[PDB]
Order: sequence, then structure tokens, then C-alpha cells
Amino acid sequence: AINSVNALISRVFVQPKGDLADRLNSRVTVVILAVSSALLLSSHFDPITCWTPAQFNAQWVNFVNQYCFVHGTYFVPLDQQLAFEEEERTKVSIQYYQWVPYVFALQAFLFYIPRFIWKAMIAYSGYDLAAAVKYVDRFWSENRDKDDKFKTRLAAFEGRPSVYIWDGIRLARKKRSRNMALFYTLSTVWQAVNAWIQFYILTQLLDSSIYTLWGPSILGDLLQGNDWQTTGHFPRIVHCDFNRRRPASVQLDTVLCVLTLNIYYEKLFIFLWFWLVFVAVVSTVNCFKWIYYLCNKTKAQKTIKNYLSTAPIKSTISDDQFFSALGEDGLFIMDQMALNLGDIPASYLTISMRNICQDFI
Amino acid sequence: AINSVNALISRVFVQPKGDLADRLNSRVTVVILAVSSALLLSSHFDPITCWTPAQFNAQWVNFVNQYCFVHGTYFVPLDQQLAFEEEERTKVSIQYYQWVPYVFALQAFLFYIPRFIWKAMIAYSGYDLAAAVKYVDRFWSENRDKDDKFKTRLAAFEGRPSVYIWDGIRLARKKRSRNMALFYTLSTVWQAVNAWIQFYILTQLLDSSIYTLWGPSILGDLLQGNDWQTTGHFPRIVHCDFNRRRPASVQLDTVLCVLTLNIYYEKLFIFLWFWLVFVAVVSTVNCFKWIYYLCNKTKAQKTIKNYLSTAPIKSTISDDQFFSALGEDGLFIMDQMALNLGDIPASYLTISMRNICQDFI
Amino acid sequence: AINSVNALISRVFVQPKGDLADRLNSRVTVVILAVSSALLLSSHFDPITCWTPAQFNAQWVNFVNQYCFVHGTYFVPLDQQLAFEEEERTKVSIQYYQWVPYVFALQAFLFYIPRFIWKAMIAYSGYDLAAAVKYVDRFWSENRDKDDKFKTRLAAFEGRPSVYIWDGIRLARKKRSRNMALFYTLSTVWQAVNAWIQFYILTQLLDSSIYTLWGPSILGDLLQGNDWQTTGHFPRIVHCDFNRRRPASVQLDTVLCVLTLNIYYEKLFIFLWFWLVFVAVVSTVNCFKWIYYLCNKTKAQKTIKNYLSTAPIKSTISDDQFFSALGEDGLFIMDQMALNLGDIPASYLTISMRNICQDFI
Amino acid sequence: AINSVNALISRVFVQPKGDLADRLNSRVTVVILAVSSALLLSSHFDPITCWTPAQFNAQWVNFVNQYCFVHGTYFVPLDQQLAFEEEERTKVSIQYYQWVPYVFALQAFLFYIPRFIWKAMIAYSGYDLAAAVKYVDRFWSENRDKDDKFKTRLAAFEGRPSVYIWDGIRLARKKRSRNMALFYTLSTVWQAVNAWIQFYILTQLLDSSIYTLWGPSILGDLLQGNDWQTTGHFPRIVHCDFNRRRPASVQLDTVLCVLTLNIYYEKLFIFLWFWLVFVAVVSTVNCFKWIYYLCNKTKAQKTIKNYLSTAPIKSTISDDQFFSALGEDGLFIMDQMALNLGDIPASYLTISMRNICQDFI
Amino acid sequence: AINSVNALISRVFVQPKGDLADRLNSRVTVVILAVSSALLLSSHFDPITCWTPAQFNAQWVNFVNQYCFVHGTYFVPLDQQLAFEEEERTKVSIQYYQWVPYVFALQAFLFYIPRFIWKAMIAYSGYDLAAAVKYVDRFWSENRDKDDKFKTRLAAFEGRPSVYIWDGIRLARKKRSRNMALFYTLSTVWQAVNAWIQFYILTQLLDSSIYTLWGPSILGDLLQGNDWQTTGHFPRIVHCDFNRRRPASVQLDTVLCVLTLNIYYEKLFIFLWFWLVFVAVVSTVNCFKWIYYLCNKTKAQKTIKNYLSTAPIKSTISDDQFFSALGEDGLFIMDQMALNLGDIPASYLTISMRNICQDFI
Repeated sequence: AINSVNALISRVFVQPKGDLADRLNSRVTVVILAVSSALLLSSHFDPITCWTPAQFNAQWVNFVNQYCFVHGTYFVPLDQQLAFEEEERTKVSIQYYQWVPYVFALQAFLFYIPRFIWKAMIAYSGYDLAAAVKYVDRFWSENRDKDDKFKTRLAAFEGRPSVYIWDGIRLARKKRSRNMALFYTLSTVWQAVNAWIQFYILTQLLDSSIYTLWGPSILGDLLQGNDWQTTGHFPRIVHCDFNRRRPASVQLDTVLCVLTLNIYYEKLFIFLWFWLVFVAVVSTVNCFKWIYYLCNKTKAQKTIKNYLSTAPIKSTISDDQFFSALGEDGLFIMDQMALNLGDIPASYLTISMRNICQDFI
Repeated sequence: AINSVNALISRVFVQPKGDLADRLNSRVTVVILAVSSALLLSSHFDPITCWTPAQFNAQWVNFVNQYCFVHGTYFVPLDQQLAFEEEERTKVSIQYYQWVPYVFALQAFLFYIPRFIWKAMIAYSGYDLAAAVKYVDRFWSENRDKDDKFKTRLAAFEGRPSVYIWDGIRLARKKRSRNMALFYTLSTVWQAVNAWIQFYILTQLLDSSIYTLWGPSILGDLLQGNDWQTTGHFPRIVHCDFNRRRPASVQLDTVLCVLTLNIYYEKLFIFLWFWLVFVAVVSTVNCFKWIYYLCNKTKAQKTIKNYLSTAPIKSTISDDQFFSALGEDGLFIMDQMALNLGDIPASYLTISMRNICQDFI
Repeated sequence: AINSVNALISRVFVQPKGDLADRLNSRVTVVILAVSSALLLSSHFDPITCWTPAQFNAQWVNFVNQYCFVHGTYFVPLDQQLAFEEEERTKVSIQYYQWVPYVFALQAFLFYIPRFIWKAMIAYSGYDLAAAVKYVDRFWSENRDKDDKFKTRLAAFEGRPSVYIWDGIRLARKKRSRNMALFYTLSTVWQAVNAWIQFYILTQLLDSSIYTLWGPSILGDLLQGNDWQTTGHFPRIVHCDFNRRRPASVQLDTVLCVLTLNIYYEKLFIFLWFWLVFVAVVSTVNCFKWIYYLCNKTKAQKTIKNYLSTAPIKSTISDDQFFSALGEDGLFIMDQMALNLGDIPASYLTISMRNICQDFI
Repeated sequence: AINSVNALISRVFVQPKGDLADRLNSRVTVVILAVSSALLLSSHFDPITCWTPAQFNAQWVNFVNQYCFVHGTYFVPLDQQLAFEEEERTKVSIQYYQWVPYVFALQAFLFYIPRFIWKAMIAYSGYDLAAAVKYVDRFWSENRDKDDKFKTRLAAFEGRPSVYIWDGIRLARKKRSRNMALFYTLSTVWQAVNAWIQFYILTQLLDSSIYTLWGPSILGDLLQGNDWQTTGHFPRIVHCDFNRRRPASVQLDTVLCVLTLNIYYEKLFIFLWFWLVFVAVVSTVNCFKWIYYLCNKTKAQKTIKNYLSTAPIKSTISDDQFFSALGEDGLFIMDQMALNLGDIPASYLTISMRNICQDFI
Repeated sequence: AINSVNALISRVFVQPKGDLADRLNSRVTVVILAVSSALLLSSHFDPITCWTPAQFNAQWVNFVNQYCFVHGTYFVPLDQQLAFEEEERTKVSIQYYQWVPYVFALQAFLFYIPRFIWKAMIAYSGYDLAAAVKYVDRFWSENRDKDDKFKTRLAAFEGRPSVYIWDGIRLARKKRSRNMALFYTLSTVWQAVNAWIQFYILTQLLDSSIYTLWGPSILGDLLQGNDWQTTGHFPRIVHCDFNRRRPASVQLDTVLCVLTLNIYYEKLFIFLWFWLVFVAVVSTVNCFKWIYYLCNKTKAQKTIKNYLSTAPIKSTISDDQFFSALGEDGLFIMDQMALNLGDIPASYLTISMRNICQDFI
């Protein structure tokens, strides 16, 4: 059959509204890992097929099938005979079927957490950016078109939106926010550390006792033409111990089982390793951006002092004390308005807020 | 069954808005290679069928089927007997089933990257073309029809849109853009090099040790009537080594397996080679266009100096110093407006911007 | 099952807007050949059934089925025995299964190319007919109904649309178009040559070594009652060589296989030959029309000089010098407006353009 | 399963707009024959079942099934033994499975051609009736309701629609139409001859060597209770020659096969013969109508001279010379307006055109 | 499975607009007989099952199944032995499977014809009732609600609708209609005779040689408890002659086949006989209504002379000569307006037409 779900993918992939730069790789990460996880445990609707001997009546084949899938499997390159005891034969032991498809779902969830941390944390800070942005937005969606306001366009932002934002600041500033920028940079630290932990989980996945995977080694093998049977690891043909019961208890034998899933798993561990290390390095530089921002803060004002330089007629109020009134809170939320509404609609907003800021400072 | 997906193909094939010339062969390339890849690994919902001997009970047939698919296969033209050892029989060894259907998906993704590079890079440059184009666009969609503005049509562009664009330039020009044209031509260099690398991946695909494919050789064979068995390569009937286990370990035999997929794969490697070399040569000339543009830049102004020659009443301001004010940034974004909105609506815009450009120069 | 796709057929069959006369046989050709191709390789969801002898266990039947389909088949009229060697038996050898269903898809694509050549070429010429036609169109869709403009109807075309068209000509005429008519007639030459090449591909299809098909011979046989077995070619019952492997290598035998597809293929090669030769002869006369047009050009003006003869009040400007101003470019685009908008709405447009043409000549 | 397609049947059955009287039996003919054809080759999703002897293993049953379907079948009434040789047994030979379901599709197409001839031919004539009719139509759809125009209703047709039609005549009359009526009557001759040829194809279908079908003979048999086995023709139980291969080559035997399709085919050849002869005789009288019309032409004016007799106030212009101005072209297009818009809305149009016709004559 | 089609049943069952009294039993008749016919030949997706003896291998069971269905079957009450020869055993011979399900479809079509006769015939008469009724209808749908016209309500019908109808009469009366009432009563004669012929076809169906069916006999048996086996006719268990072929030719035997369809067929021949005789007697009285109408015609005016008796203020014009002007044509179309629009909206129309009728008489 075929399964194509457009809508549910569009829910996370689209619906929640933000343009946040490359923080939307949480949005797409959840989709990739969620779809891969839900696809693998779907078993491509036979995971494993086996050689079980002549006289089994085919209700046992459908048994030794699972009993090989559930109980572990192992591998030996072939011609070593079987070795002996339980050890030298079981030395290389490949069962990651138990982990991978579920631990991916867990991965995806742990990529979704940081957004939740940011929503709950901004609701803790007291000043909600979602409402403000969606407001000044549609203010800019209405009268951008209307020709009645252009020569007035500057004075239009003065009354209606700028009093809304500048009014929200008065309420928030009395409740648990001069700090909301700091809360944001903690959110992005959590983003980075989360990414690296996920990557490390990919590495330590499979089993650390038998190697570990990271891409340029595997591609540095395949592209040398080492396949599997001559590389000594990661096989597609696995022997399977097997146990009946009689008054002689164990009665174990070895039945080799061709193994399909191992053709997918290491075709997508070459991709998904590159893509997770990419999400890691693009998420970790975004963090140092904001520690730099939070630290220097004298060059955090370059964008605002830049917008105030266009400033038709440049009326009166001085520069510094405007930052004295706006400094802790608004200096951030402006860096948010520029990121969503665009650039030019923000400059009008921050040049209007300079005119009406008196009573507060 | 039948799978027909119109919508998801229309998402990439349509939804993101641009007319960029023959840069939309990334758009269609992703569709061709993505659909081919997703179709091949669908196995036309039997990849390979085999001759396995008389006494197997049909749970082994369904085994030696995979065990032949997963483990490699090879080919010998027939009547050579089997030769001997492991080598002369395995000399020509055909397994590209492992690579092709997945490496196509990887291809498609690597065709989608350059668009991403251009979006992220224009967001780095500071001046967003998407917003501007979509703005002056619907400005031209509203009052193109309205009869109240025609004798005023020139003066209409003066106030409303031209102040928007010409205002965006003031903001961008202070932040990391005189260069956005250079960023664009780097994007197109990446486009070309990406295309040629993809083509080279097609060539080196299959296995370089046993020939390599490029079209006029294969068609230069088929159209001479060489099929396969007499051309010595690329078969549809492949022998398959096979291994049981007993106290005598290997016990290998040879079971020839009719092989269906090889009827598709080299029907679409004749097409897809031509089509990739075409995308290559149409993408590589588009690049030299922009290096020429970026270099000479005295003949990059021919279109603007051309629009200013229609110029009703040709009021006052001289020619050169207009380019002195507009030169680095706007000279590009105009070449973008002409490409999307059409030609005639752009000439009005660039003849209006000449009138209101004073304060900035 | 049943597959009925209305929408995707309506996309090519309808969506792209033009009335171009019998150039829409590219539009319908792509549909016929694409649907036939996609239907044939669907195998009418058994291509071939065979007689394979008594003791095969039905996993071999499902093998010799393909091994007969993939490896070639041949035919002998029956009672000749088998002849001998490999030659006299294989003299008539029927395998076109490999070619036909795919080479049809290739056909369809090569019918779609010329439209692409025309779009890209008109975008090279500098003056876009699509925008202009869709503009003066909906200008004629709005105020055709409105009763306020009829006595003014002539003066209505004067201001709004005619300045748009006549303004586009000023821009184009400075960039790489006096020639757009020539580009068009090259497009139609490509149309004709493309058609004849496709037809010739039908002929040389099957195999030229064993006859070739063209309709009045086949119908000139069937309607004489020659079927197949007595006509010596084109059978529905084909013998199939077959090869096992043992220490005696070849072990070939002959197993006759009833062959279904051959009932479809030559029911639609009687139709599709007629229909391609029709598309050829209707496409090739359309070409000589435009070479005649491009050559004489004194009788290319008959339609315009005809429209200017209705001409209420026939004000002032002389005849010839109007053509001197309009000659190279507009004389074409008018022959385009007449073809899409209809006839009477074009006459108003070309009688209005005579009034406002002064400044340009 | 069940297949019900409403929309595609509604496309031809409805969408193209015309009321043309009983020329819409092309519209419905295409539907009947197309649906019958597509239903028969669907095989009622077993065409033929057979008696094949005891020891065949059921992969041969599924062979001799087709090999009987593809290779011909014959019939003998039973108890004649088998006769002998190849002739007396094969005398009556029933295979129309090869022809019927496809030749119906061909039929349907050849019913659709004449409409195409009429569209292309009217586009050759220069004056498009589709646009005019759809125009004066919605002119009559708008202000039929509006109460502001009734006492003015006559004067309403004077300005807006009548100048449109009467203006189109000026353009057409200069290009290849005084004749469009003649083109129409050639179209209807083609209609009639096409119908009779189709009917004759039904007759000569099956095989002329063994009888031929026309209804009152078959019903004149069935309703006498002659079924098949006693009527000597048209059986439901057919013997089937069959050929193996051994060192004795032919080895033919006779295996009688119950035959289902023959229960449908002559249930719908009783219907479809009546219905085609009806379409023939209703289409052939429609033709003599228009040859009469084209010939006498003094009584072709009875409808117009009839409309001019209601004529409130009957102002001035004489009768004959109005026909002198309108005679060749408009006299037809009026007989078209009466057929689509109805009758009363046409009389207003032709009584208005009498008032404004001066300048043209 | 399940098949439920609402829309296609609603097309005939609803879409064509008329209230014609009990002439809509053609509308519902077509649905009943069409659905029954299409359901029966669907075989309730096994028509007949049979006892065929021990040693048949189940590819013969699936043969003797059809060979019993196609070739006839017969019946004997049981214990008579088999009798002898071919006659006494085959005396009662039940095969109506061949006829019934198709002859029902033919029935339905022959119920649909009379509507077609009426549409074509009214289009022959020259005055189209469909347009008029649908016009004065929506005239009554608009201003019935509007409160501005009530005291004016009488004068409202005077200008707008009544001039439309009374104007159509002037055109029609000059072309082939004083007679349209006569055409209508011929249509209803055809309706009645058609109904009785259909009923007689039900009777003579099955086979007249073995009884015939009409309801009160069958129910007069079942409700006496005569079932089948003791009533001597109409069985559910039928013996089936059967023929192999050997050098002894016939080799016929008798294999009794349980027969399911016979449980449906005479459950719905009890219903459908009553329902057809009802449609007959309700359709035949509707006919004598109109012969009475057409004949006396002095009491055909009772409804109009009745409406003119309400007549506010009863202005001037006498009674009889109004009928002299309206007599042949309008006297009918009024009896049509009363049947569709209702009664009270018609009285206003016929009291308005009395006021404005002067010029015509």
C-alpha cells in the first residue's frame, strides 16, 4: 500500500507562526526523525527471513522467524566454521532492532522540548511577543496598501501600534522582566546542548562495545569498496541461535537468516549523521551569537542607533537617554520585530517610539 | 495498485514564487529525481526471480530470493561454462541495486541545496527581495485595471511604491550590502559546480571498475542492435552464488536468476543522462552571464540607461550621478524586478525613481 | 481495478491558455501518447502465458514466464517443424516489448519540447505576448458588458489598452526584437520537422530488418482477411527458447507461449499511424503558411489594411507610414490578438492605435 | 467491483454549449458507443471457459483458456460428429472478439469528427457564432429581469447588442464569408454520410462470409423461438482447435469451450442496430432540410419576413433591400440565434437590426 | 460489497423541472425498472450452483456451472423418475435468465421515450412552455416577497410578465400552432398505449407456452400455501442436461442444480405486476381527461371563466371575445401555468391579460 500524510506534516511544518532563523531546524528535525521512526517500525508494509530446515511445517517457520527477530542475532565472516562455546561465535553481536525505531521517536520529542521551554518561559517573563508581533503585523498588513497614509505613514505608527507596544512595556517592566533577553539566551544554550547530546546518542547508538559510527569512516570504507563481509562489521547475513525444549533442555542450533532491514538502516545512518552534525553546528553558532549579544551590549545597540540615523527631520530627543528608557526590555523585542515583520516596517516603529517617549523617562 | 500524488508535486513544482529563468530546473530536477527514486525502491508494487532447484519447499524459494538480492550477483555470456575459482566467474559483477534508488534521493536533495543557499544568503545581505517584489507586484495588480490612474500612471509609481523600494535601500545600504550582486553570482557558481558534480556522480555510478555509462555510447550500441548478451555488459540474466551451512562449511552453488529491474534502470539512464547534461549546460551558461555582468558593469547598465530613454518629458536630473546613487545595490534589484513583474511595469518604476532621487545624492 | 484521472489530464489538456490553431495538437498528442504509454506498461492490471511442461512445480512456471518475456521470442508458421541450428528458427524474431511502451513516453516528451522552445524564445525576444493578450483580454471582459461605453467604445480603447500595447512596443523595439515573427516561424519549422521525425520513428519502430509498418498495408491485409498465421508476420503465438544449466551447459528447449499484448499493440498501431500522419500533414501546412507570410509580407498586411477600412469617420493619418511605424513588431502581435481575443475586439484595437500613433513616427 | 463515472460523461454529454437540434445525437452517440466499447473490453470485471481434459494441472487450463480465446473458435450444431479435414468443421467460424470492442471505439471517434469539422470550418469562415450567441445571450440574461427596460426593451436591443452583431458582419463580409451557410450544409452532408457509413460498418461487422446482421431478421427469429442451436448460427457453445508440439508437430484436438460474451454481444446488437438506424434517418432528414433551404432561399426568408410583421409602429425602411443588405450572411446567423436564445428574444433582435441598417446599404 | 448511488438517481428523479401530475410516474418508472435491471444482472455481488458428481476436479465444476447457466434448464416434480426421450423430461422448461434483466432495461427506455416525444413535439409547435413557465415563475419568486408591490400587485403582472407571454403568442400563432393542445393529447395517448404495451410485455414474458403470470393468480396460490413443487411450475430446483464429447458424441447426463435467482425473480414479479398495472390505470384515465377536454371545449373554459369572476373592479372588456383572441393557444398554456406556478399566481396572470388584450382583437 501507500501512506501519504500531507496535513499532519503541515501542522508542525507550517502552522505555528515564526520566522526564527534556523531555529526552524527543530521544526524540520522533528519531521525527519518522526517520519523515519514511524516508517521503520512500519516494517515497510518482512523484516527478517530465515533458512529454517527441511522438515518444519510452516507454522514453525512463522515461529523461528520471530524467535530469531526477538532473541538476538550475531555474525561471523564466512569461512571460519562456527568456532565453539557461546563466545567466539557471539563476539560480534548485531541487535539494534530493539533500540533504533523507538529511540528515534524519543529523539524527535527531545528536539521538540526547547520550543516548549521558550513558550513557557516567555509566559513566565510577563510580556508576550506572540501577541505583539501578530498585532503590529496586521497593522502593517492593513494600511501598507491604503494610499491615504504615506505622507502620514510615519505619523500612523505613532498613535495606533506604538502606544500598544510601548504600553505593554509598562506592564511587563513591573513584573519579572528586565531579563527576558537572558531567558532567551538560556533557551538557545539549551538548544545547542540538546543538539550535541542528540548527536552523541547517535554515536553511542548501535553498541559501543562493537565499534561506533561516524560518517567519514563509513563512507571512507564503502567508497573504498569494502561492503560488509570483508569489513568485518555491519552484516546483512546473520546467523541465529535457536532453542527447542526436550528432556535434554537447550538443544540449540544455528540457522542463518537473511536480514533486510540492515539495508535501510545504514543507508540512512550515513545521511542522518551528516544532517545531525549540521543541525549541531548551525545551532551552536546561533548560541554564541546571543552570548556575544548579551555580553558586549554596546554593539547590541548598533541596529537601533542605525535605524535612528534615517529619521526624517530628526526632531529633538537625545540618543542615549532613549536607550535609558528602552534599554533592558524593548531593545530585545525590537530585535524580534525586525526578524518577523521584516526590516523596513520595524524602522518606522522604532523611529516612532522615539517621538512619544517622554512620560516614561 | 496506482499512486497519483498531484498536491505534493505541486508544492515544490508551484508554490514558492519566482520566475527565475531556468533556475527552475532545480525545481523540476528535484521532482524528476525524487519521483524516480521513490518509484524504484517501491519495486513496482517482484524485483528478482530465480530458478532454485526442484526439491526446495517454497519457504526456501522466498529465502534464496532475498539471499540472491542482498548478496551480490554476477554475469557471464553463455556458453563459457562457469570458469573456476572465485574470480573469472565473478569478473563482471553487477550489483547497483544497493546504490541507485537511494543515491537518487541524495542527488535530489543536493539539487535543492542551492535555493536554500540563496534564501539564507539574501537574508544575510539585509535587503529582502521577496517582500519588495511581492509588494510592487500587487501594487501593479491593483491599479493596472483602475482607469482613474493612467495620465497619472507615472505619478502613481512616484509616491507609493518607489518610496518603499528607495526607502529599503537606505536601510540595507548601511548593513552588509553593497555586495548582494556578488552574493548572487556566488550562488550561481554553486549552482553550476553542483550540476557538474551531480552529472559526474551519474557517470561514476554503477561501478567504475566495470566500464561507466554515458549516453551516446549506449545508444551507439543499442541502435546498432547489440542488446546485452552480445555486448558483454549490462545483463538481464544473472547467475547468483549461494551458500548453505553444514559441517562442510561453504557448500556454494550457482542458481541463475531472471532479473527484472535491469529493464527499467537502463531505460531511464538513457533519458536521465541526457537530461542531466542538459541541466548542466543550461546552468553553466547562466553562470558566465553573471560573471560577465559582475565584471564589465559598464554594459550591465544598458538596460537601465535604456529605460531612461523612453522617459516622458525627461525633466532634469543628469544620467551618471543617478547611477552614482543607485549603483551598487539597486542596479541589481531592478534586474530582479524586470524578471518577475515583467518589463513594462519595471520601466515605470525606474523612471519614477529618477525623479525622487535627490536627498540621497 | 479502474484508474480514471480527470485532473492531471485537464492540466495539460486545458490549463495553459492559448487558442493557437492546431498547435493544440501538441497538447492533445502529449495526452494520447502519454496515456497509451502509461497504460501499456501497466500490463492491463498477465502479459504473456506459456505452456511449460508437466513436471514444473509452479515456482518455475512463474520463472519461465519472465525468462520468456525478458529474453527474446520468435515465431514460425505452423507446420514447418522447428528447422534447425539457431537461425532459420529465429529468422522472424518478435520482441518489441522492450521498446514500445517507453519509447512512446519519449515520443510524448519530444512533442512537448516545441512549446517550450516558443516560451523561452519569446522571453528571449523581449516582448511577452502572454501578458499583453491576457491584459487587453480582461479589458475587453470588463467593459464589453458595461453600457456606459459604447458610443465611447472606440475612444475607450484609445486611452487604456492601446497605450499599454503601444508602450510595450517602445521597450521591446530597443531590445532584440524587430524579428519576433522570424523566431515564430522558426518555432513552427521545428514543429513540422519534429512531427515528421516522430512519424518516421513509428515506421522504423518494431524492427526494420523484419518489414516495417504503415497503415494501408496492414489494413490492406486485415480487410482482405489475412489475420496473422497466414500473413507470415506479426503473430499472437510465439515459441520461446529456454536455457537451464547443468554440467552440460546450454540445454535449450522450445516452449510456445500464448502472447496477449500483441492483440493491443497492432490494434493501436492502426489508429496511431493514421493519427500521427494527420498531425504531420496539418502541422506542415501551418508552417508553409508562415514562410509565405514572412516572405511576401505585402499580403501579410491585408488583414490590417482590411480593419482600417471599416474605420468610423476615418480621421487623418495616412496609411503607409502607419505601417512604417508598426511594421516589424506590431504587425505580428496584432495577428496574435486576432487569434485569441477574437476578431471584432481586435479591429477596435488596431483602429485606435492609428489615432494615437504620432510621437513614435 | 463497480465503476460509475458521472463527471467525464457529463463533460461531453453537457459542457460544450449548443442546443443544435438532434445534432446532439452525435453527443449522445459518442457516449453510448464509448461506454459500450469500454465496458466490453473490461470483460465484466471470465470471457471464455473451457472443458480441457482431466490430467491438466491448472497452469495449462489457464493457458488453453487464452490459446482458445486468441486463436479462433468455431461451431457445429450437435449431433454431426466432427466431420473431417480442416474445412467442414471450421465452415461456420465465430471470432468477432478481435474486432468488436475496439472497432466500437473507432466508431465513436468517427461520430465525433463532424463537430470538429464544423468548429474548424466556422473558424475558417471568419465569423464566430459561439462568441456572438454567448454575447446576445447574456445580454438577454441581464436585462430580461430588470424592470427599468420594457417600454424601452425594443430600444435596448438597438444600441448595445445589435451594433455588436451588425458590426461583426462588416468584418466577416470582407473575409471569406458570404458562404457560411454553404459550409454548414456541407457539414450536415458529412453528418448524414458519416451516419450511414457507420451503420454499414455494423452490418458488415461480424463476418460477411457468414451471414450478416440486421435487426428484424434476428428478432424475427428469436421471437419465433429459434434461439441458437436450431438456427444454425450465432452460438454460445463453441469448439476450439488446439495444438501442442512434439516430434509429431501438430497434435491438434477439439475442446469445447462455453462462451459467455456471446450472451451480451447479441443482446446489444439488437438494440444498437435499431438505435443506429434511427440516428441515421433522423440525421439524413436534417440534411435535406438544409439543401432545401440553401436551394429555394425564397422560402428561407419566411421566418424573418414573419418577425418583421409584428414590428411595433413599423417605421420606414422597405422590406426587400433590408434582405439585400443582410442576405448572404446574417440571414443564417439569425436562424442560429432563434435556435439557441429561443424565439421571442430573436424577434426583438431582428426588428432592431432593421432600424439601424442604413449606412451599410 | 455495497453500491449506493444517490446522485445519478437524483438526476432523472429530480433535475428536469416539471410538476406534471402523475406523468412523473414515467420519471419513477425509469428508476424502478432501471435499478431492478442493473441489480439483477449484477448477480448480487453465485447465480446457480450444481451437484456435479464426485470425480470432477473443480475446474469442471466451474465449467458445468456456466454450461448449465447458458444452455437451458428444465424441471420435473419429484418422484416421476426422468421419463424418457428428450420431450416429457423437457416439457416444462424454465429459462428466463436470458431475457429478464436486459428486457427490463429495454422497458425502462421505452418508458422514457414519451417525454422525449413531448419535448421534440413542443419544439415543433413553435411556442416553448419551458421558458415561459420558468420566466413568470421567477417573476413570481422575486416580487412575491417585496412589500412595495401589493396594492400594485395586480398592475405588476400587467406590464412585465403578461406582455412577455402575450407577446410569445403573437409569434407562435403565425407558425404551426393553433394546435399545441392536440399535440399534447397525442403525447398522452402515446403515454397510455405505451403503458399497456409494457404491461402486456410483462405478461407474455417468461414463456407463453408454459402458463403466463398475472398477480392475483400467483398470490391466489402462494397465500393458499402451494409454494412451487406442488404447484407444478416455477421451481427453485432444476435439472440440467449436460453434454461431453467422445467418439460417442452426445453422452448426455442429468445433474440437478440448485437455483438461487428464482427466489428474487418471483418476489419482484408480484410487486412489479401490481405496480405496472397501477401505472397503466393511472396513465389511461389521464388520457381520457384530455380527450374530453379537447372534445367538449365548452367546459374546458370553466377554469378561466372562473378566474375572471374574482376580478377586482371588473373593468370593461366583454367575456366571449377575450376567448376569441386567446382561444386556440393560450387557453392551454394557462392550464399549464396553473399546474406549475400554483393556482393563485395564475389567476393574477389571466386577469391581467384581459386588461391589455385590445390590439390583438
